[PDB]
Amino acid sequence: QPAHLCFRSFVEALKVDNDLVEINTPIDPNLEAAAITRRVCETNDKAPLFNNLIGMKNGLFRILGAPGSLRKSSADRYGRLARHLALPPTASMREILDKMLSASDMPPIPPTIVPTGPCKENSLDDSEFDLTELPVPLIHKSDGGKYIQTYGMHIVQSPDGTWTNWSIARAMVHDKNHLTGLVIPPQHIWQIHQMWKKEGRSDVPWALAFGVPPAAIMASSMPIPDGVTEAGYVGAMTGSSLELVKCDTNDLYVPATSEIVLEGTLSISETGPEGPFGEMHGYIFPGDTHLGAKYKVNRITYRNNAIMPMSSCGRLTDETHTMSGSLAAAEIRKLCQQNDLPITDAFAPFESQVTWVALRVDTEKLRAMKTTSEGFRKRVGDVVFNHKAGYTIHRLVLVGDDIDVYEGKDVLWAFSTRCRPGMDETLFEDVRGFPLIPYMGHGNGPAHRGGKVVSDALMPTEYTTGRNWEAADFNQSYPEDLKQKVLDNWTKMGFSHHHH
Amino acid sequence: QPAHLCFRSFVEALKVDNDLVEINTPIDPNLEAAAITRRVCETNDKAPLFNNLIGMKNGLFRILGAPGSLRKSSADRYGRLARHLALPPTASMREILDKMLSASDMPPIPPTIVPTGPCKENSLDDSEFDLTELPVPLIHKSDGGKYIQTYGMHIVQSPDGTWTNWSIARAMVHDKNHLTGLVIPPQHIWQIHQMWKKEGRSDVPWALAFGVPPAAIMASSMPIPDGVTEAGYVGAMTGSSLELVKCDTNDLYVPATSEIVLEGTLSISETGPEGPFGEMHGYIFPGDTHLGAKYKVNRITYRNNAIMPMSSCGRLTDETHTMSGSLAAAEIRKLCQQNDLPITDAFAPFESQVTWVALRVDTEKLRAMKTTSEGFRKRVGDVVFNHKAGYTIHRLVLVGDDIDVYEGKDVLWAFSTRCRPGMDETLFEDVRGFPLIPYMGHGNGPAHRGGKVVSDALMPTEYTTGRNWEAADFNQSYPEDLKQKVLDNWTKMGFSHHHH
Ligand SMILES: Cc1cc2c3c(c1C)C(C)(C)C[C@@H](O)N3c1c(nc(O)[nH]c1=O)N2C[C@H](O)[C@H](O)[C@H](O)COP(=O)(O)O
Ligand SMILES: Cc1cc2c3c(c1C)C(C)(C)C[C@@H](O)N3c1c(nc(O)[nH]c1=O)N2C[C@H](O)[C@H](O)[C@H](O)COP(=O)(O)O
Ligand SMILES: O=C(O)c1cc2ccccc2[nH]1
Ligand SMILES: O=C(O)c1cc2ccccc2[nH]1
Ligand SMILES: O=C(O)c1cc2ccccc2[nH]1
Ligand SMILES: O=C(O)c1cc2ccccc2[nH]1
Ligand SMILES: [K+]
Ligand SMILES: [K+]
Ligand SMILES: [K+]
Ligand SMILES: [K+]
Ligand SMILES: [Mn+2]
Ligand SMILES: [Mn+2]
Repeated sequence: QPAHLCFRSFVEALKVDNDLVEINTPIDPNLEAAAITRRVCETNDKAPLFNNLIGMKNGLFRILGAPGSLRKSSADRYGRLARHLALPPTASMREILDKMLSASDMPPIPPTIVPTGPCKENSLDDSEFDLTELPVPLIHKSDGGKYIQTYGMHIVQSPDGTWTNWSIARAMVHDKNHLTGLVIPPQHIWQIHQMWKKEGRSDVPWALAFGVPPAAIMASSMPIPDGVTEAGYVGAMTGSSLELVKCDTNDLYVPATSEIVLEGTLSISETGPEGPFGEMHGYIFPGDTHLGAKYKVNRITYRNNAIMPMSSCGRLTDETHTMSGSLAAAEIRKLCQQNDLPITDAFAPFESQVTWVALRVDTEKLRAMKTTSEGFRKRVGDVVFNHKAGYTIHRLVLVGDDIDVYEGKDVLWAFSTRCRPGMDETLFEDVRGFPLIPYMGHGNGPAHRGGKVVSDALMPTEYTTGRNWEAADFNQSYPEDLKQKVLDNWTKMGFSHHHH
Repeated sequence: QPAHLCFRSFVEALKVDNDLVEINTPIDPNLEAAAITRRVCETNDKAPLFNNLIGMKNGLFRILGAPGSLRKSSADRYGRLARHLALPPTASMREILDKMLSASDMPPIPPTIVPTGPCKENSLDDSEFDLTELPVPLIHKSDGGKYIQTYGMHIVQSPDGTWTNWSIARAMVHDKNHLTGLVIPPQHIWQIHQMWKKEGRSDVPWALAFGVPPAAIMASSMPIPDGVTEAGYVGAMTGSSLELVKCDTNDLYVPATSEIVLEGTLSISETGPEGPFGEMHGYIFPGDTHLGAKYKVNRITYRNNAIMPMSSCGRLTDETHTMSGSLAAAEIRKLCQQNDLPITDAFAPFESQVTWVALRVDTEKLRAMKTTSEGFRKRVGDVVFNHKAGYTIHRLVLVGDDIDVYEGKDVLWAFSTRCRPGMDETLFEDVRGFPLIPYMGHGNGPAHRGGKVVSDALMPTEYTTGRNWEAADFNQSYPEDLKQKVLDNWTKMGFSHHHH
């Protein structure tokens, strides 16, 4: 089964790429697995596969850390992401994002129901498992629980059956048969939860599948539109209908090759302690005391020799940055284009802790609009910051065609030299804010509102007659024939490989 | 003569450090020398010494490019700067800046007049030189002239004789015996020029010395206070009185070992075309048509086999960033401390194109002030943006004690996650602005006023009870004994030198 369609095959692919370290000696899920993984993420090292996890019993479980993190080399920097999607390991960010957007104007390919799959190789009922007895990791030393759920997909369906959402949202063990987790607006798990709470008749049927098809975990991390069933979007993107099996205790469907499946309910009435957690922006606030949603687990099914993927998230660079940030940027690019805004590219610079998105403007089209910075800033901000795809993003940086938004150095150069603080910016105080950013939830103002800005790093003539500068760099301030001579004589003169 | 006190010795020191490439084949001053130098600066390669410059006659001149640029290795990244100052090549930025500030509370050591020096080995009078006939570089293809002056020091003295200023300001060849250059407020060359213009009796006696003592070119690049003679500050910093010789045609004094000396006058009445020039922020605006100050050259003296240093400035990283940015930051640190502000460190992040300064706060002292963000931001901005040392800086970022301001990644992390746009900032529109920044001089607003901001990246409890987070990183989210175990077993498990 191909790597992008089967997590077990994906692990093999990383091994074959020389992008995996198999640790076969005992490793403690209390901090040690996550510490190794954190070190991997901070240094762009190989993904760790913990085959011998202290507390693993009867097949539950091994851990794969850093499933979507960066490789050291520039040439295959995003190779782990490419392996989620059947792309060459040398794929660029543009190509990865374009793959993730490709299904947006294709007919969905709905999933195929099959009678069984590897996820049914083992089962534990309501009398046979205890979630406190599994080797669930403590990921950061001040975390408020053991975060079993950092890289599985929650499966919930609208009461009317018409929309089945797949998404990543964190969750930790509360007791032997419950989790608590984040379920917050405007996220689709929250939107669907609210539909069940308004109906008021029952708890939400739920499943959480770990080690799902890599192409599915990518879509689970992306803000595809309201009402769109991720399974059919992944089908269209991949050209293949995903094979799903029914849950044993409810009528939801899970990927046939899921490593581990939890089946149960997301309560419409109960809460319990959740967090704190070392989060995507790089912080934990020890002792924060929040209430979260509460999930009841009724059944576990799993593959022989099941593998749990884990994101040891925090400071750069991990799945929260590579997947949640980039995929939000991708959706923002499309949103802007669908609102007739002349945006070619979008990326959330890692340097911004994926709190900014840089928007590359087609300045030929901008000139034909005969508009101004103030007007255009407002239009862009209104589109993005009033939409769910803009939720996590607090600063939009508008740049002209010379800037490669996938290159953070160039975004920072343009921002720092082309956007006059105050005058070239528009603040947005009456939009939803992202409380996880420290300056929001732990800051001076409302946790849930405002704190957003459009920063215009377009220069004035980019609105009118065209770019009126050349860069003072090697590329732009010397003619072609001189540049090539300098390069050709570089090592001869006594100065100092692409793959590496 | 030691490297920090003699430019010729400094060149030898770079050779001995394996930090020099001697090019002995012909190189064109029309773009080629500068293109090589630009490539060096963009890649942190060895400094180029052009020993065979097309158009060099009768000893004028060789070129040293990239005299104050970065080395590739982390361990001796700032080694070329350290060689300006008798510091070990492994010196940190903090140590370099502390050396440059050390003379601020020492008695000056005035210079020593000697009867002759190497700068008198050759001379050309008013009938023997033509500045258009020298191998003056064209540094960027759209420059409005050949910029002879990118790394020499202008010498001007107050009418009353009490203050002799040394500073870098650019200048280009206007004709056989004149230069034009930037002379702009609030710079000390401008302040002194204004004193002569108010007296109204004569043009300003002037000299321009190239290849001066490295410790002197450092001070020439730093905004030491009004009225302070750089020569005596350099004397105090180095512990040695600098040896100066009198000019032949005026009563100014130049360093005895200067490579090349121009003697003449800076007009109090005349101007001529100046620029455009590929500038520190990374841009040139071809055809800009500005008038600049006009200098008349009456005499040239020079060393046998004279070497002209050259800065091929523009995009990262060159002397404008390493010296002008960092040295402004240093002065800002001191200014803040002298205004009883609890600042420990200051640095202009290269990522900001040295338009930001990050200010590290002693948050114990901040807490004892019992103040608020709004108040403290205003106080810091008022001190810095109303002073000459703040001229070139448009954004101040306040950070707490956990941030190393010499590490741009960490400044960017703190800015992006701890400063809420708008609410945690104060804009300053009624302060002098730096017109060279594109968003100022080529932007939407007044070229010379405003566009400044204090961005407070202190978190709320940093004002009150203390930091209330831990970072979600390897360093902070795992105990010491676990971290050391992970490091000790890193290569054993199968994961991947300080000098490299
Ligand atoms: C890739 C990735 C994404 C997310 C998360 C993580 C990873 C690895 C955690 C490590 C578990 C950390 C956690 O903070 N986390 C997370 C989360 N969204 C939430 O509502 N709640 C969460 O706790 N997203 C983001 C969401 O996955 C996306 O916003 C997605 O768009 C949602 O899907 P949908 O609502 O659009 O269907
Ligand atoms: C290191 C360095 C500094 C400067 C410059 C360069 C280098 C290499 C050029 C490559 C020549 C580019 C040019 O834009 N340039 C420059 C300049 N200051 C100006 O007024 N005008 C200039 O044209 N400074 C900055 C000044 O040297 C400092 O601001 C110093 O503080 C001034 O001395 P003072 O007025 O404080 O005595
Ligand atoms: O736990 C975290 O890092 C985190 C929570 C969250 C909520 C929404 C979007 C992205 C998210 N990331
Ligand atoms: O409701 C609030 O006051 C609040 C929510 C929240 C979520 C994450 C971090 C900090 C937060 N503060
Ligand atoms: O030419 C340039 O890069 C430049 C001009 C200038 C004026 C003042 C301060 C720094 C400066 N740099
Ligand atoms: O006076 C002005 O309009 C102006 C001055 C200046 C200096 C450098 C760059 C652009 C500029 N514009
Ligand atoms: K999703
Ligand atoms: K702008
Ligand atoms: K100076
Ligand atoms: K703040
Ligand atoms: Mn969805
Ligand atoms: Mn001065």
